[PDB]
Amino acid sequence: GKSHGYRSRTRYMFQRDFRKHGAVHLSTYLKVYKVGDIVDIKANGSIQKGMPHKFYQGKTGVVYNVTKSSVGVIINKMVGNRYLEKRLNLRVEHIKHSKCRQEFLERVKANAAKRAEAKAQGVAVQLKRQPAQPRESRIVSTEGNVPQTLAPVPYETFI
Amino acid sequence: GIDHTSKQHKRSGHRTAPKSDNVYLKLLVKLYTFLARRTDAPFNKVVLKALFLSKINRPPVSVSRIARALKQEGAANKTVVVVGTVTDDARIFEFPKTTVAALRFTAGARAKIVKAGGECITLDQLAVRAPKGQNTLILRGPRNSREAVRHFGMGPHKGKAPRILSTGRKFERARGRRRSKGFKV
Amino acid sequence: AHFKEYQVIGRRLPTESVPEPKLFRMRIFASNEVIAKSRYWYFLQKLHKVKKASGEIVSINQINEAHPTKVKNFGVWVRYDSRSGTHNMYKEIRDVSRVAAVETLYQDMAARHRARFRSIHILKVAEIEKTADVKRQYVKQFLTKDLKFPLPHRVQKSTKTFSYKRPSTFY
Amino acid sequence: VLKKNPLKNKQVLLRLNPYAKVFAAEKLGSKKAEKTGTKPAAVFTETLKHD
Amino acid sequence: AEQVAAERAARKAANKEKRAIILERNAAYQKEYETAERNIIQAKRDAKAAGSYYVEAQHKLVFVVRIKGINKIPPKPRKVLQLLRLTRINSGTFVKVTKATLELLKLIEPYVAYGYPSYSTIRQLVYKRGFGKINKQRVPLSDNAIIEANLGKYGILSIDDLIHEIITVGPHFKQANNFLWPFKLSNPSGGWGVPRKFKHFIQGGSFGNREEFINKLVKSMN
Amino acid sequence: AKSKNHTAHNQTRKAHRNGIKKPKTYKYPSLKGVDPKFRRNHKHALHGTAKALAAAKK
RNA sequence: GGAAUACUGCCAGCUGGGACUGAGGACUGCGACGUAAGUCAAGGAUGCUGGCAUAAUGGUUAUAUGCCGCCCGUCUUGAAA
RNA sequence: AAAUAUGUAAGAAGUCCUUGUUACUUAAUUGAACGUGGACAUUUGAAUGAAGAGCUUUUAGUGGGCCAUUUUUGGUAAGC
Ligand SMILES: [Mg+2]
Ligand SMILES: [Mg+2]
Ligand SMILES: [Mg+2]
Ligand SMILES: [Mg+2]
Ligand SMILES: [Mg+2]
Ligand SMILES: [Mg+2]
Ligand SMILES: [Mg+2]
Ligand SMILES: [Mg+2]
Ligand SMILES: [Mg+2]
Ligand SMILES: [Mg+2]
Ligand SMILES: [Mg+2]
Ligand SMILES: [Mg+2]
Ligand SMILES: [Mg+2]
Ligand SMILES: [Mg+2]
Ligand SMILES: [Mg+2]
Ligand SMILES: [Mg+2]
Ligand SMILES: [Mg+2]
Repeated sequence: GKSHGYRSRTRYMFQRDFRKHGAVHLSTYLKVYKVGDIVDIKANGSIQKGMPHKFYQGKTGVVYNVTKSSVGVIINKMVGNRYLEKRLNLRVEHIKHSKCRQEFLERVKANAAKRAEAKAQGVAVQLKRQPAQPRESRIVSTEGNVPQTLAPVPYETFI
Repeated sequence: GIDHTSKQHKRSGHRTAPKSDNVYLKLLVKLYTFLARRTDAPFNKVVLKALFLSKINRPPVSVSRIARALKQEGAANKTVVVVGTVTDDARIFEFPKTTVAALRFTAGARAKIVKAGGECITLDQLAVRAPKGQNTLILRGPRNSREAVRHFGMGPHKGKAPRILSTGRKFERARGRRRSKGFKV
Repeated sequence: AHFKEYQVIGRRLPTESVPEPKLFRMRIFASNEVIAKSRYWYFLQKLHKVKKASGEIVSINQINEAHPTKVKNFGVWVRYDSRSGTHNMYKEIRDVSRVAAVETLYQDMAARHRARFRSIHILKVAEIEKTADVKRQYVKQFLTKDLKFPLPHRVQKSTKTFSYKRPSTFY
Repeated sequence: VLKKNPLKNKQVLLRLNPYAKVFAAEKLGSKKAEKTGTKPAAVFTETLKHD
Repeated sequence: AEQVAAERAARKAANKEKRAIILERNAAYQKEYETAERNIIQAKRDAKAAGSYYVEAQHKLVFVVRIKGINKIPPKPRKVLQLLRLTRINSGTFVKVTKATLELLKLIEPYVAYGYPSYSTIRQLVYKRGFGKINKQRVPLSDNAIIEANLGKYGILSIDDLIHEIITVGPHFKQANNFLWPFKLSNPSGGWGVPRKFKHFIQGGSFGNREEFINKLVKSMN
Repeated sequence: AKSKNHTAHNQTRKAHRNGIKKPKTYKYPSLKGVDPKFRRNHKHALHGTAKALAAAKK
């Protein structure tokens, strides 16, 4: 018959790494999680307690609860045609801080500093990001760079 | 052909021109559609849309609700406006000297208001007193207090009132409702 | 189509590690400039590590024939793909311009080997400046002294459906 | 009630654009450019004519 | 209160002042257009004289025309066409060129013909098929007061102001381009020039980026 | 008589008819599943805060 | 060395022929030409003329001709079967 | 170790400054959470589009499917 257990099809997913087996380093336990932090979920196969289900591997959530060895995480899951919120109790070995939020935070800090320094001058702040613009005109010299002509090559066997 | 991004020929879904064929109500909506077209005050549009409403969307407003609304700071001399029925409440013992404009007053509500010394007013008298709705206070009754809304969204772990005729022991208090009989909900 | 020859010069995009890249040039036979730039990027991707996103085109210029009313003999070296493999061919074409020579080359390849434009590479085309270096008989027979030939069996095209006398094919 | 095309109907062209009258007056559609006698470099010509 | 002469004369005087403003603006636009084109031509000539190569700036503006019907479209290109407002065959829209819009065009390549529009075809498009979106209604432009009332916040007063904002991709290109209703072109008057539309232009078909030949196609379709 | 066993054909079209709307986010999400020791402290802290604010703006 | 011409493109350059349409129904708007009066091709056709005034146009109907058209209802993935 | 698909983020429910409550926590005004007052507004924080956005009740029919390009299993294969 068919087989859909809890860790079905998780062979390579919960495999450890190459040359990174063994005990986990102490920085994962020394990290501090507060309610509202944005975290990434990646299960550690050597820690069988407090594991996330295979659906949440590679998912990003928000902390809502802090306990002795674990963190409560909220994930939005697509079921049918809408999302439901799911509350996960994960040990901190399967959790790391997300870096997207902190990049946006440092952008906000630099943006506010730029706005504040330009507030005393009024110099058209230009605080929005822009996409990659089409490149402007340029002059390409041939001093030491006289153009070299290329031609297609004939067929050869090469074995 | 057009790659339509929205449904074609769909109605707005909002009730204009109320379903009632009460001729006095039609006169009232004629007056207030004139006022809402030509006075640019948001009060007239709000009360026109309220005049369109159905009965369950016009719950009665009690005189206790009116007194509680008049107890707000700076709202003591405002004209209370109820597009609907005003019922009274014997749970209050003192009532202020307000002016209340409404579609209908019960006998107890009208007696309570005129005994406290205020007055009961129809919406067209409200229109000639405050054409732009000056110094008015619109009150709405509780929509989600009906008996029918108890059953809306019935399901597991909802706490949402089974549709049932008889109540008591042995009417839906067994398997599915306690842990001793299978499971609880 | 009716071909034009273009020089296309392009390069890799400049970086801080290396400003002034090496400016590669090609001669492309193409119907228009859009196709010319597409073929430039195709062949440069065959040759060097670059593509359109990481490179740029600094120049494209049409090259006119220098003497478009002188009769030349061209040698053409071609790479092409058959249904079974890849082959090199040398052909030679008597014509008045390089673009006319490559047009009749593409016609001849499609006629004789069913080779389509996507299957042909022009390795090179070059004027054979001296006779007796012409090595194909089908063009060498036009290089004899005081050449003249008739045109037997002239077929004269009528404008009317009915003719009132038997036609003549004299010429 | 009816969309009259500019680029015909010079009346609606002059209604939309007052500059069209003086554009036609100085004939800016056919504007003669100033002649310049500059010549490309020998490196450009030999690169163009290179085999 | 005669009220048929006094405020009528005042309105006429205000109209003459607005027309004078539009006239001097259009003179300035024409002068800067011709200065830009002569400067580009002369820069190319000077680079050739110096022995260098003038690489002109990449195009900032494309015109995109839907070439395929509405049946049998995959969902991601269908969504991108809807977001570019090409919901009908022979519908056209101007697009500002950035990395984001370039990736959109790469998504919808086999259903559009696009390229770089010139001043003449932009002017003919806006003059002949020029419709503004005023409270979700498609209104023929036909007068400068419409453009005054709907785009006058961002300095745009006339149809040539709108044309200038489109061709020189200005700070309110997004607002002006969204104000313009999508252009409803016909089929081309001389045909498509190919036996078969749905190959790339490079392969002898019709879709993709024909760079400067979009002017010929759009003028035959307009 | 055999039949079709399973397919997900037409299912994403059905979901996308009036489908994949995002959940509503609110200020103050619910506190259920949070540590009961924390909640027990939190109720007393909020009661004391309410008394302090009432005495301040009495 | 000095031109010409091709090709490509632009003109708010000029001009001839053909076809289909004429919605709206006092005025109001934006313009153009004029010092002005006013005029105009400027928010949708008017002017001039002829024949007939009747089965002539037209309608209906039978027929002929060109091209097209399988039997309905039903179950069904699928019906002219 | 790709390509294609896939989670999150791109602000006012944000960021910073100062300091009240608690029976929690700490060696400890240490912290945690929730709080009072102030500052930063239209380039308020990428693009494009929005055709309105959000919410609810109730009920029909349906729950035999088949076909094409590409991915793909059994089978020599099949209009399997
Ligand atoms: Mg792994
Ligand atoms: Mg265990
Ligand atoms: Mg119309
Ligand atoms: Mg024709
Ligand atoms: Mg064809
Ligand atoms: Mg079934
Ligand atoms: Mg089974
Ligand atoms: Mg010409
Ligand atoms: Mg008859
Ligand atoms: Mg007849
Ligand atoms: Mg008849
Ligand atoms: Mg018959
Ligand atoms: Mg017949
Ligand atoms: Mg037949
Ligand atoms: Mg059957
Ligand atoms: Mg159902
Ligand atoms: Mg069912």
